[PDB]
Formats: sequence, structure tokens, C-alpha cells
Amino acid sequence: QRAMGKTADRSLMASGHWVKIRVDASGVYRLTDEQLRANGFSDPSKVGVFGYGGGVLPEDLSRITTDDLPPVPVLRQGNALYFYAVGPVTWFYNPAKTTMEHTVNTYSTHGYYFLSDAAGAPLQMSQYTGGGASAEALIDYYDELMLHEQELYSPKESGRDLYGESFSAVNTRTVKFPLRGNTRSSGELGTVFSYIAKARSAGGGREMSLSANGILIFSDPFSMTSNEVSNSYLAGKKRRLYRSTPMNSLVNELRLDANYSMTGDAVNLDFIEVATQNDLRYDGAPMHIRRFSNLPVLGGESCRFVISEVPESLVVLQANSSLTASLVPVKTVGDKTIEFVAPPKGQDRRTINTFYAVDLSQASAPEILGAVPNQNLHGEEIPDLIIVSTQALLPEADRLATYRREKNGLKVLVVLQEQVFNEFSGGTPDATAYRLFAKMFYDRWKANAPVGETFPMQMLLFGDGAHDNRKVSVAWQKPYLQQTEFLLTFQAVNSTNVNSYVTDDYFGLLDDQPASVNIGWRNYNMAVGRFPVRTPAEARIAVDKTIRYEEDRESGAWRIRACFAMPVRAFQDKKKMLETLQSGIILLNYAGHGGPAGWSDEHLLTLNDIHNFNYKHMPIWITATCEEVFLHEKSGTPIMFSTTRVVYNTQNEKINGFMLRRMFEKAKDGRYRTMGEIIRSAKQGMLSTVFPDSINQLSFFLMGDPSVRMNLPTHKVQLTAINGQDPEGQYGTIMLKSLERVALKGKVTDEKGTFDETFSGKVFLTVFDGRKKMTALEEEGNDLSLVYYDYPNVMYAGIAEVKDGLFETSFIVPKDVNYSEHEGRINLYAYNESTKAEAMGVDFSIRVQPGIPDEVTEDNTPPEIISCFLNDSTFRSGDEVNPTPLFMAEVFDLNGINITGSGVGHDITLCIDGRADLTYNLNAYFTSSATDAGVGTILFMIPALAEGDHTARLTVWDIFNNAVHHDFSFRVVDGIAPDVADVILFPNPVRESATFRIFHNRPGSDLNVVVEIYDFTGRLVNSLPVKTYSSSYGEPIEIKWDLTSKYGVKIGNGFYLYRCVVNSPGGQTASMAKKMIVVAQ
Amino acid sequence: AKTTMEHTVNTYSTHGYYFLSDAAGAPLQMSQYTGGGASAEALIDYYDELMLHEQELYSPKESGRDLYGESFSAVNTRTVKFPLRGNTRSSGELGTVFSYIAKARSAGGGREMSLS
Ligand SMILES: [Ca+2]
Ligand SMILES: [Ca+2]
Ligand SMILES: [Ca+2]
Repeated sequence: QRAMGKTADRSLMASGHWVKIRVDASGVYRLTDEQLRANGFSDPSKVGVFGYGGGVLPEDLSRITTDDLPPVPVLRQGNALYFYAVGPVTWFYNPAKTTMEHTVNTYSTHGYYFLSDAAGAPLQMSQYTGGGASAEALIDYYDELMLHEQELYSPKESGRDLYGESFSAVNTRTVKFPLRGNTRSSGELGTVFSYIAKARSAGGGREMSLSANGILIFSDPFSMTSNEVSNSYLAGKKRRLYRSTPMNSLVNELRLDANYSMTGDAVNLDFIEVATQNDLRYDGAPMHIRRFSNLPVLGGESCRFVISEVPESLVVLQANSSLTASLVPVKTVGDKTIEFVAPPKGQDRRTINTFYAVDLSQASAPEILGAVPNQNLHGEEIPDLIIVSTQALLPEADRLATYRREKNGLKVLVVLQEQVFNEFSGGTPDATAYRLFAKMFYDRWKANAPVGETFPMQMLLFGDGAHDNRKVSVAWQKPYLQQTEFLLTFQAVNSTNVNSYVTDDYFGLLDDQPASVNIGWRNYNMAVGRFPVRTPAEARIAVDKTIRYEEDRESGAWRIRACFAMPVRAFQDKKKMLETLQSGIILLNYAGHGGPAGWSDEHLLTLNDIHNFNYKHMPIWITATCEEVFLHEKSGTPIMFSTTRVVYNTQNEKINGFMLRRMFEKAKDGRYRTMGEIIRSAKQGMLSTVFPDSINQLSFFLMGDPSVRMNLPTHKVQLTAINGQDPEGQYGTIMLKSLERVALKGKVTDEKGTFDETFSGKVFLTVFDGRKKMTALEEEGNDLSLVYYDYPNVMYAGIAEVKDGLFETSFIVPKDVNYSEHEGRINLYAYNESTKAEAMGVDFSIRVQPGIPDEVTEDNTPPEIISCFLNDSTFRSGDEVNPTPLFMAEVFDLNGINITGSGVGHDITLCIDGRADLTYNLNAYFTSSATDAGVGTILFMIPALAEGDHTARLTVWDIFNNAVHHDFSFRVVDGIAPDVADVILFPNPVRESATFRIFHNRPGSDLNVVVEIYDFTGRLVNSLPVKTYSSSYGEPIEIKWDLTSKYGVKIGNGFYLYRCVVNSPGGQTASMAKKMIVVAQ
Repeated sequence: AKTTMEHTVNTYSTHGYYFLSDAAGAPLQMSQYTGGGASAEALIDYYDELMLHEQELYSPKESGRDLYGESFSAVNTRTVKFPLRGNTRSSGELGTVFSYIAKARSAGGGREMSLS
């Protein structure tokens, strides 16, 4: 049909009991009913075996015909079931060398399977059908394969392979193979001897020689040039010697003696495969009967096999795999002698069929690892992001997931790599399991996806990866390194293990392209990114860095602030200048070779060790314009692009990175593309144009969350007039005077600076009288501890409506600090409520000037009572209130309210029923507005008053002695008003910590109150909860705040909105939002 | 002050290290105790056997040099059994130093740590 497309809508693992088991050797294993009952299988009759085993999945996806959990055929005796398991070593036929060769599973040390009742019943094994009717030959022996292989050393560069025993010190190493009963005394001894060698000196009489039981098999000459010895990357010549040697008297043990003639060289044995000619006779041990040597028949032609000494508790399975195991129907031909007819080799002339003869009385249990929870990855909806995590790292992964789900609004799926292996490789670790899991969604998406649209999903490998995936090499032997779980690494091995590069791009190759297309030339369908973190501490740091990046809105305005002109100019080859504004340069990080050959191999074991994780050196350049284009490096983006291999151009010119002329072009959604997609399209574009520049074929790592967007504004806020003057291009030019009403006007534009009439919502803006500057407190001591005058005074802070791209507001300059030289600062942040889009701007055109001391006796205008309420904002004079009302009043005088104390009746006072008995000095309850010049606020809890009508007068005086009165009435009704509270922030602006003092109307009573903080986009930063009690005695409550967000990250500088809510039983009463400015973050 | 003896855990080591060596030439021979006074102002019928329950489980970095043990976050009651040995007297004064740390998650409330 061109591809496979039977991805199940629901996994088998979604229900029933599941128990993971494993093997370390191919053979028949057995599970008794007692063992099954003992592992939770209430009814053992319903249990079946599932999975693939060891032996890797094909990288040619078309060859994978199965999906979800494949049922394994099983033989069932009385109170036990049997199945043929497959270990990590598996063998294939090489028609050139007319022999069989082995293959070690790079990802696993074992073949994992599953036991489950979910089935309803086991898949009963069937009779073998391929057994031909007529045999073209009667066979007297089969080929017994054996394999000596020590996975000791792992040179990162060489390949996917590990190497064994060294001949550096020991010039002769002996390997003994046990020869088993049915081995023939005399016959041809087939041997594949694989080793690697790098000479320490040039030329010389160097030779690797093998002799079995004293008979010399071969003597291989080895040599190297002065330039080959002098090279660092050469790192050894791999050699594989095939050969059949007629041998005599091979009976109990086969002693192989490998000798390298020279001491001091870097020479290691990889493995020895040994193939003996054995009789078809049961020798008290199961036998994998295979026949390829001296074949007297053609591919697909049948042969009569006759085994003697069989115990008849023995069966013969034709088992090339676990999923294809079939019971060979035999016939008895004599005492303990059975016969069957079958093809030793397939009709394809590339397959050697395996006939496993085994005495089922001797079969024993596999390794029962235990029960596994139900799962259903197959039934998941197509997410935006897939986070594949290790166990330890899971809550830190889920934290990032929750952040992405909440802030970025997107479907994110978190899974454990174990889970992926369970549903995509029958529980066995395999790099292809990741790829298949992704492919499941890709295929699903493609079905209904419109023509032209690219696959939107992304994958985040939340974990570090080891080059030696099995952690079997000597360097890995160490409990931390051992007991840590890593994600798999995929190593793109080229033709005949010449070179190899480790890559995560493999996981994003989900198309149904043909097998002729190598891993290098296939289409990168899905963006993949990795956080090479080992421990949760590492992980939290990564996630915190990624979260804080998106939230620090002020870091993104620094790249937009570059309008004053490591700025390197790029020499390349109105509408032309517009394309260069959207351009960007990514520079590759080149992970070096820090160690003298052997060090690197013993100490640089994982991706993290190689590509040093801590996002390092200038990675992303933005090309800016006011030939040679000027480009600047901006904002510490969590992402890092890393390679080890170096890449050159025409005539060895080293490639430092790439430039995307359309990097910062916004998508249909009006947002920039995610780094993941930017890189994906980039990567995809390098193979798409590898016809003109064939020499290069670079692969690099996206180390970071692929869902990260460059913190760079989509829209900018631009002031157009300040007190009538045009501020664009001006620095400390527009003069503002103390107590002067300043009128502001501005617009909202796109990133290119074009006016955006579609932008309509609110704009938040804070005005400082100067700039933050380091100040050293001097003295006649050489040491001078220093601060930041982190109090450029806030002149004004407020919100304004933005209609059809524009806005206008005004404010009064406070009578405050103007000794500051140079410019002031206006921060602006706009939010378009409908598109949820954010705009930002910074202006330095204002400069404050000295307020001359004239018209000082002019303030004859008394303070203005802006508002004066009890409990709620909806209070008219004479309304029904409770015996302890919460008195709130906003007040205003241009020259300030007198809090001084004493000096006749100059105090702020509340005199209930014109009696000294009930006259309250409210100087201690007044809090001057840090945000609105001349404004102040009184907040007091009126002590208990008796039921009935009452009257009260608020009197407030200013510094210039002018007074004002405000009379109002209220009826006290016992238990009528709702519960409500208000809060004041001390200090404001906020530097390091914030304190919230809450006042309420129900004293001496418990109440659920909470202080809520919001950002200019309206999103809740956090909700600090508090409980009052009988122990307060009508005293306000205080809350200290460390400025940490709901995601456990410190908030950045900016305009926030604080308020408090009282969670009563019958409803929830909130207070008025109040401006909060943060400055020392 | 508390007219009792208190313990102290070596923060840097789990063991007491020593050395064996012939370098000496001969061992330092232990001497007889001299401080044993000629006349006794009292004949005593018992001594103070000290025991110590201490689990070094949690290490709040801020708090101190000390590690803390068993939590009462989930389990509200934790029992500790000390073996009492032969020469322990059936009846007598039971001296106890009980050290714990506590941060409330809500204000006020009837919270009490009780030993029995
Ligand atoms: Ca190997
Ligand atoms: Ca006045
Ligand atoms: Ca302790």
C-alpha cells in the first residue's frame, strides 16, 4: 500500500493485568500456573505472552508490520506455558562471506516481554507449514555458532560498536570456547575475527595472528604512515578476518590464541565468532539448529533433518523470531530418533531458517520484573508537545508541561520512556520506539492535514543520553552512572561502520520515504529538542531558566532599546531593507576534543559531558537596520545549537553557523515561530539544497525546549507627544517641572514600526525621574561597599485605554528629586485583550527640572476628598452598615496632607457623633500614593459602635494649613453587611520583598482572605492566602512576599496589580486593584 | 544550667579514625589513674546511663549545622522504643531531653507536641 497505518485507537495495556518479564538469551522459557497466580493472574488460562524481545527494530519503518502489543505464540502443557524468547545477540546471513554473523542490541542488554490476561486467552502456537513435501538433500550436521565479545571500551568517534581486550601491554591473549557434546571431533572451523588497531610508530613488523589449539588460522600484517600515526581523528583501523580451517581433535574446549607482535600500540580485539560442525544429536542441552555451510541445496529447497537421542519431552520450533515461532511437526523414526523436513535457507537466498530443538521439561522461567500500570498512549489526542522523561525527572518535566499548558495554552503530553517502549517496542529499549511513537501522531495528522501545512507537533527529550546506551563499558562501571536512567541516543552509522555521528534528528524522521534514502537525506518532519539533564536539580535549573525567559518581559525590551547607534557586520550578496529586519544568524557551538585521546573516551560518556549544557557563547544574532549588514546578539535564549564535527566550505573555509533571511517572519497566528520550528525548517533546508554544496552535511543538537519563542516584541509602544513635544530621537530634552500637569500621547506599532490600528486594549506605563546608577558610599578607607540608587523616583504609574492603535493620558509631576542629571525613563506595556498580544516601549526624552520656590503661599485650595466609603465601593451616605465598619478614603492635595502630628488640630481625624469620646487620629492610617502625585489613602477599622443612626466628620489638613471637612451618616445594623477586606503594600516600588497589611470589617473572627497579584496581561502571578482568628483582637494582618510566581520563579521588574479577596461561605468579595511597581529584579 | 548531660554528633565524620604503627618503637603504655582521692565524701548506689534516639534524615540548609529526623506532617503520632538493659533500676527518675523543630501552615490553632 506504500506504508503501515493500523495505529490502534486504544492500547491493549489500557486494561487487564500486565507483568514485565525479560531474558538475556534466546531460547524457550516457561511460566507455571503457580508462578502466574503468584504474579496476580487470578485465572492463568487467560494469560498470554506479548512483545518482540532483544534484537533491534528495523530503521526501515516499512519493515515494521506489527503495532501496539504483538501477541506471541505460546505452547501450553498442563499447568505451564512456553514461548520462544529472543536475547540481545541475534544472527543474520552474509551471502558474500557465505556465513552467519551476529548483532548486539545497542540499546538493550535484555529482551523484554509482557504477561497479560487482557488478551482473554493466549495466542496458541501453530504448526510449521513451510516444511516441504520432498527433500532435495539428507543432512548429517548443522552449524553451531558461538561468540566471544567483551564490550569494554567505547571510543565515541569510531562507531556504534564497543571494543574489547587490549594488546597494549599484553602481546598475547587466549580465549577458550567450551565445545559441547554433539561437536564433531574433526571438521571445518569457521571463524570471524574482528579487531581494531592504531600504530604508535610508523612502519614496523606488526602482525595480528590467530591459532586454534596450536594450528595457525592466519597471520595479518598491519602498518601505518607517519601522517596516519600523527593524526588525532584516525583513531584505529578496523579489520575483520573471515576463514574456515580444517581442524582435528576439537572435543571439550577450543583454545584460541590471538597474538599481536608489537607492545605499546592501541590495538584491541572486538570479537571472535566461532562456527563448528556438529551432529544432529541431543547432547542434553537445547540446540539452535541452523544450516548454511557447504549447503547441498538452493534457497527454498527442503531437507530431511534427523535428530537422535531426543528425550520426547522435546519439541522442535522453527523460530526465526518470537512472533513467528511455529511447532515443527516431526515424525518418530526410531528409539529417541525424530525426523522433519524443511528448508535450511529461505527462497530469498538471504535467510537461514532456525530450528530450535528443546527439552521442555528443562525449560525455566524468565526474569519476572513485576507488574506495570495500565497505559494508553495509542489513545492519546495529537498534542502540540511531547515531553519524554525519565522517572526521576518527571515532576520537573510536568512542571514545564503545566507552565506550557497554562501560559502558552497548549496540549502537551508527558510520558515516561518506559511507557513509550511498552507500546512501541514491546517493553524493550529501542531508539526506533521514540520515532514510532511520534510517527503514530504524524500519520494521524497527515490524513486530514491540508496540502502545504507542516506537521505542528514537537518532541522534548527531557533527559541526558549516554553514547554507550547499555552502560556496559568499563568507564560506565560506577553506581551513579550505573543507577541513573538516561534517555536513549541514536547513532547514525554510515556504510560499513566507517564513521558515525550521534543525532536526535532520527526521532523526527516520520515520512514514508523509501529505504534508498539514508538517515542524512530523509525529511526532518518533527522538531526534536533535548534538555540533557541527569538529576532533578539540573532539570529544575533548565525549566526555571526557560520559564523566567518567557516571563521577563523587560529582557525582551533590551533588544528593542538598541536605537542609540560584539556587533559584527555580515557581508552578503524599502522592501529590500524590510527582509534584512526579519533576518537572523544562528551560530553553532563546536564541542571540542579536550582530552589526549584516551581521556575523552573514559570521561566524556554522555551528551551532557560533550556539549556543555549551560547555554554558552553568542548563539543568536538579530540583523538590525537604521553591502555590509549590521547584526547584534540579544537576550539569553535558553536554546543552544551544538555539534562536535567541524564543517568547511569550498577550499577548507570553516562554517561558523547559518543565516535565515526569514527567521523573524511572523506566522499566520501573528507570533514568531518557535525555535524548534525555525531550526526544523533550517535543518530540512540543508538537505533540500545539498546538490550545489555537496561537501557539507552537518548535524547539530537543539539543546532546549523546542516550544521556546525568542523573547522579542511582536508590537512596540511609541510615545508621540509629551507636553506637545515630539519625543522620537530625543534624550533628556522634554522639560517637566514640579507640580506640572504633563500630557502623554502615543501609538502602538508592529515589530517593523508600522502603525497597528488593530491593537486595542489597555496600556500600563510607569514614569521615573531619572536612571538607576551604582553609588559607592565613600570614606577614608580604600574599600567602599556599593549599592544601586535603585530609586529613580517613580513620578507616575497608571493605565490608559488603547483604541484603534492610539492612547492618551496625563499626570502631575510630584514635588520630588530633580538634582538628577540626564534623562528620565518611561516604561510602557500594552496588551491587546482580543489577540492576547503584548506591546512594549521605553522612552528617555523627559528630564525633570528645579521647582522654583515662587507661589509658595498660593495653595489656598484645600485637600479634595476623592472618595469616602465604609466596607464597599457602592456606599452612599446613610446606607446600612455593621458595628465595626472598614473606613476607606482617597484624598488629594497638590502640596501634601499633614501627618506631622500635634500643632493644634492639624491631625487627620474621624469624629463620630461630634464627641471627643469617639475622635480618632488617623495620621498612622494614612499612606501617601507612591504612584499618583498628591494622592493619599486612609484605611482604618472603626471600633464597635452601637446599633442605630450615626454621623461622622473626616477632617484633613495640608502642609500649607488649609483644611477640609467631609460629613456623612450611616445606620449601624447588627449583622447586616457582608465580609470584606482591603490591603496596602509596603513599600512601593518593591525592591527585594513585599509586605501586605490587610484590614477587615469583622474583627475577632476567622476569615479566609487572600492577596492576589496580577500582571499587565491580566494573568494571575500568585495568590497569597491568609487566615484571621480570634487571636488577632481587631488588629490588621501582615503577609511577607518573596516575589515568587505560582510556578516558583522570582517575578521580574514591572507594573503589577494587587488586590485581596475574602472567600466567604455565600460568595466572594474582592477589593479595588492597586498599582504595584517592581524595580530591583 | 539544665544540670544534665547532653550529646554532640561529629558533623564531619561518621567514625573515629585511628592509626596502628611500629614507627613508635613501642606502644605508649597506659598509666594508673592518679586523681582517685584518698577519702570519699559519699558512697554512691547508682550511675546515670545515657541513651540517644536520633535519625539524621533531613538537612534544611538554612536552619543550622544540624539534621532533623522523623516528620509529623502525615503521621501525627510516632513511637520510639529504647532497650532498657539489665542493671537499669525498676523505679527511678527518667531524665529526657526532647528536641524538635516546627513551622505551622496556618496561624494560631490548638497545636501541641506531647511526650509520654
Ligand atoms: Ca563490540
Ligand atoms: Ca492646599
Ligand atoms: Ca540532629
